[PDB]
Amino acid sequence: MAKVQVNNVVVLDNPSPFYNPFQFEITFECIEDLSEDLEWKIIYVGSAESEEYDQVLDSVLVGPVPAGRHMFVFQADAPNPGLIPDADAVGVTVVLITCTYRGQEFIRVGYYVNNEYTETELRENPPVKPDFSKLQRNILASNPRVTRFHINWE
Amino acid sequence: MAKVQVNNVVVLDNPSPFYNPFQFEITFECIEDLSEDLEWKIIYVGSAESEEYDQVLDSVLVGPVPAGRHMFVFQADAPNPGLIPDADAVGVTVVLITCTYRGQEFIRVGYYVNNEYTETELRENPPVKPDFSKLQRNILASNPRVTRFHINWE
Amino acid sequence: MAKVQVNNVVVLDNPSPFYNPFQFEITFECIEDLSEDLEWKIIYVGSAESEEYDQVLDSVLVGPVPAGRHMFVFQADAPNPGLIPDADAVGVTVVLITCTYRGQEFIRVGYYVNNEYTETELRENPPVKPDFSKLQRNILASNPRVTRFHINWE
Amino acid sequence: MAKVQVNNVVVLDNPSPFYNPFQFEITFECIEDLSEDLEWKIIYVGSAESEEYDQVLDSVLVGPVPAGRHMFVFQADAPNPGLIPDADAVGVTVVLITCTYRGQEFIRVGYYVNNEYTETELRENPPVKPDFSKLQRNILASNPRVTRFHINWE
Amino acid sequence: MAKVQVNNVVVLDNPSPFYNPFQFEITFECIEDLSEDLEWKIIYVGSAESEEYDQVLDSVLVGPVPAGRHMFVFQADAPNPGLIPDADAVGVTVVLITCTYRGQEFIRVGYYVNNEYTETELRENPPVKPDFSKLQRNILASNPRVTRFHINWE
Amino acid sequence: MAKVQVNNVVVLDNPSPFYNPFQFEITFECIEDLSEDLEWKIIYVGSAESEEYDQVLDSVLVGPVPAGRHMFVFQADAPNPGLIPDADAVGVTVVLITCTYRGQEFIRVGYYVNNEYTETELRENPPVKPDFSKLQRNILASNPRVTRFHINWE
Amino acid sequence: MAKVQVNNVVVLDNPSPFYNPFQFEITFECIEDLSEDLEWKIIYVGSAESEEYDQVLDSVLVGPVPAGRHMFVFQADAPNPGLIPDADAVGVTVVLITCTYRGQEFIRVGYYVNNEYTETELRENPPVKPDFSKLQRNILASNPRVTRFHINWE
Amino acid sequence: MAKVQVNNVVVLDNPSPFYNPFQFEITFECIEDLSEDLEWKIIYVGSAESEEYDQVLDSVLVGPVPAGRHMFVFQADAPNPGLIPDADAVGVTVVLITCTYRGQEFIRVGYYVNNEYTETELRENPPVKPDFSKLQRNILASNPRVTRFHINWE
Amino acid sequence: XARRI
Amino acid sequence: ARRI
Amino acid sequence: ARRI
Amino acid sequence: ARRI
Repeated sequence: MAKVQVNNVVVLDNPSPFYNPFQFEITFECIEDLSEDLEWKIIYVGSAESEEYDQVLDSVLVGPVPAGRHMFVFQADAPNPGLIPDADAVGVTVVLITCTYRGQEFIRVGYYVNNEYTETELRENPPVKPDFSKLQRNILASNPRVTRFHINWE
Repeated sequence: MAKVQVNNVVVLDNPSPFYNPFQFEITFECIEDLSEDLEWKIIYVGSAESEEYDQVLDSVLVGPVPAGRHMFVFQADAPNPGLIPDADAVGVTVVLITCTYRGQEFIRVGYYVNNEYTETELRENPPVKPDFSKLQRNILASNPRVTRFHINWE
Repeated sequence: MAKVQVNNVVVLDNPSPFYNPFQFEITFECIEDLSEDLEWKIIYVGSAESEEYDQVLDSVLVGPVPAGRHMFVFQADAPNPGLIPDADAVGVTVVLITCTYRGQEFIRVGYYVNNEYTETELRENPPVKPDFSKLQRNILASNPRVTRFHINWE
Repeated sequence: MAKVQVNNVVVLDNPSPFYNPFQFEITFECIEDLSEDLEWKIIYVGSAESEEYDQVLDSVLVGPVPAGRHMFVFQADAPNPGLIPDADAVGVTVVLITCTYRGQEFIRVGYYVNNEYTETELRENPPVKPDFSKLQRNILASNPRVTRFHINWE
Repeated sequence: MAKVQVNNVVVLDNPSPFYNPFQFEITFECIEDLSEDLEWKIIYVGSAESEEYDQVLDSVLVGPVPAGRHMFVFQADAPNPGLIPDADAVGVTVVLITCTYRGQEFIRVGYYVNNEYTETELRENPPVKPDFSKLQRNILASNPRVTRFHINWE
Repeated sequence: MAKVQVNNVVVLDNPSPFYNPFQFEITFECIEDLSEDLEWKIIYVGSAESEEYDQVLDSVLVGPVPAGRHMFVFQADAPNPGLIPDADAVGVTVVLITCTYRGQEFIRVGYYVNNEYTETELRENPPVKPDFSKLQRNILASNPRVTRFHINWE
Repeated sequence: MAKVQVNNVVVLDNPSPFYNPFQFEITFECIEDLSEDLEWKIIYVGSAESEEYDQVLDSVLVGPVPAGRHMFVFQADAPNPGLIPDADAVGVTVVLITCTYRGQEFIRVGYYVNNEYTETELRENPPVKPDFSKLQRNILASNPRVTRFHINWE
Repeated sequence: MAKVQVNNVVVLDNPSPFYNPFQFEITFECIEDLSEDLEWKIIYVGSAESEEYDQVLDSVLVGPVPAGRHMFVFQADAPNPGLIPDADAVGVTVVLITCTYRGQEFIRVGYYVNNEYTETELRENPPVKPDFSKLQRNILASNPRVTRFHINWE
Repeated sequence: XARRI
Repeated sequence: ARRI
Repeated sequence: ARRI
Repeated sequence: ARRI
């Protein structure tokens, strides 16, 4: 019934400096040939307080999709620090990978992302304004949250 | 920010015979007047092993929605036993209440549902073919799982 | 003074085949917390000429009731045609909704129910023995008769 | 399937001064011998605004009851004017008669009661504080409202 | 220091049959010449329960108004019985005389009106449907209620 | 048929020095969206002897009014002692809160106001000329008089 | 677990002459009935150099608080210039609004307050000794600083 | 002017294993001899989400207090991990030192406390259930937040 | 406390 | 009696 | 001291 | 926006 199943998502280059682009190796199986495109997105939840600070880091179109197993590395540039509220810069946030068929999102893979300083004097005495060039992004890859949605597949 | 907030869901007529319709008294708030409709759904997980056996028991359109607090009883007929695999009929399964705005699901309230026989004879020696007319549905209402999703509200 | 007030009763699935269960969406509100039950009943007047052919289609217990507005769908199976005298089967009869608190009925919502044939052949030449499988129940929902009773509230 | 049927209620001494006791000639029938007692009550709705100004003028026990027709005169003293709000003293109110069997009320006979001054001087210029010694109680006997209730007769 | 002062209102033709028009001899003083008109109204409070049954029996424009004392008889046809709820037909109700200057009401003279049957056969045993052709309207002229309002007199 | 209903009025900062402004927290309900404004007024009855010494302490326009419950604090400066006759300065007087829709006042909430000296010396031997700077205004908030008027809500 | 939540603080009469009393319309919500009092205070930071020049302009007791939304205007007299060091008189200072429950402050709303001369002569050539009768107080109301404190709510 | 002034607070034994008691060397001055006692408290904010997970680690009474400088080490046992929600166990939380006089808190010294794993393996891949025996508490002593409150000192 | 007729 |  |  |  669900013409697309996501088999695996591997978090590549992790942990890494905050400014490094996100890299996810995605494997997915396609039950039948797809008449339309799959739209993949990487969204960064910049502020836990509001949804207005969520940043779509990249949106990729993959199609047409023949039946079978496919694999691709979804890469997206790091979020704009200019849009990240200071209070939500250092600590645990969320990164999402969402796939969409015919304008309907059918799967959302969420990961907790822990942004922390690596230097001892920064960890003990952090700056008032976060230094994003000294922050290390650590996606907690061993614990993703997968959510599937019921969509109209013809 | 989010325009809709679900305040409360009360599970009515519970426990009940398997064949009784589901009844949920839903209270929700609207920050501002809504231009579109909110689409409410009750989905029954007929088989934990496979998504193809999920049954949308009912889908309701609520709109236009003025700003303020609203309440209604969402009722949906019991799932079709003809679509429930025998192995998944007796025991714990899941029922979901989801709400969508502009084709995006923003809330999902899940409950574990325990379908068990009430007669001692059947509880000790259950039939190979499940007797749906002798099963009691008990929604575990004291412990719902509420999941909110980041959606585009404008 | 009165602890319970019935705000609205909505007749659902109307008109419907005779054999369809009765469905009423009830909204009531509670002045104070009731750590006590309210007993709702649907009573069908099978034969107008005698009280012995009245059928309590269902009796529901609602409690404890916290203070505030509550809403629910009272559903009750159709009356047993085996207990309906032929002369009182086709035509206008009465359906009742009555709420009891502490053994005292405090409200009674009555509706005229017109059960008529839908086929031209039967409407012109009705059978001597009523055909309940060909009758249509049209509850006259736009004109309920609400009666309140002075009870003893504690 | 009721064991008691109230055949008639005759309002005696009517109209009368407000302070005259209520007198009702109740005639009833008893299908079979009764094991318990019939509890009669005359309640006066003092204030339409609130049920807390209702006065049970008297409660009478009639028993044991052999099968057959019975007749009795129920006397109950006039209501306490000290508990009648001034605004509800002159004009139309309600008096109720209720029979109960085994703690369950099965019948209630209501009558509109019109309290009015008799003198032209008082009818044109009524006092600020109602003069109960100059008020005539007129129970509108030609139009009672009889309400029967479904009780457990065993 | 308002421009208009109502000196007296005399209730003419009183008591009278219900169907007789209302007649009020209205005398008022005018401090200075009035630039706009005085809008007089006779309103009959048909139902005490609701303002929707108030009947404006007549609306008169009096203008231009020179400074000085003026006198006129405001006559308005009896209220339409077709708009008077049966429960509020026999007994005490209210008639109002209101003056308005530049769309602002500045005075309101209220009178209790007692509608009663003149024969003591109907007085003791009134009909279920009120007979307006057998009713006598008695305006309680000896006790008006005058209310003045603060308005913008330019 | 009334579009506005005043639910509550809470007297704030009470008792207080005579010169303190009046504060009332008003709560009101609105059935529909209001086309026109609600005009609130606080009037002080400076002299019982004459309506000419009534002082409109403040007039507020509230609009547009959307359907629903609203709340606000109506504050108005203390009355001008220069307009208060000496004989009416010390003792009980009246303060009113009035709402008007389309030039018609529909509600008036009146309160008795007791102005008394606080010092023992002045309480025993009051001055010939009232000392407003030594007077304490005590609004008798536990007993308001609400008066509703029949107005044209179109 | 906090019983009180401050929803809004509106700075009224702003800007104003230095000597005008402070006016703040405070809206707050109360989760449950409080059988105790809230103690509101307005403190003026007269000298940044020392906390000894802070002036408690007023202390108000609000109680008991029934559960729900409440609104009031906190008015407090302007600070004593005699206690404001000359160097700290003209320019930016701080005004605080604080609520206390059972002797524990749980909220503090701070505002920057800019006191400036309005006359061109004084703005270019300010006096050595500040002229408080020529100073205008401008509370920078569009940017309050709200600070909540962890307190024992029982 | 306030009778007690806290001069310094020195965080002792820091960083330390989570389970080590808190040690603070407090230095304070007394302007005048104190009639009552100074109540010192150490509170641990276990959950940022709620005030119900705050743990008062210790409450000490210090008295009588003579005028002059005093110094003491306030020691309190580590918080109970059994009351710390898993989500709030690893990362930055708050510890407070609050002095009271006659039931009024006059000072509050807050410190950010960073609880972190010491092993790189756990830092990069933390367990779903926090291991408190592998956590290190690091009070960020170089940046306290001092808050003074205006209290009544007789 | 219901008298008896 | 059924319980809602 | 003052009570609203 | 981008196509893989």
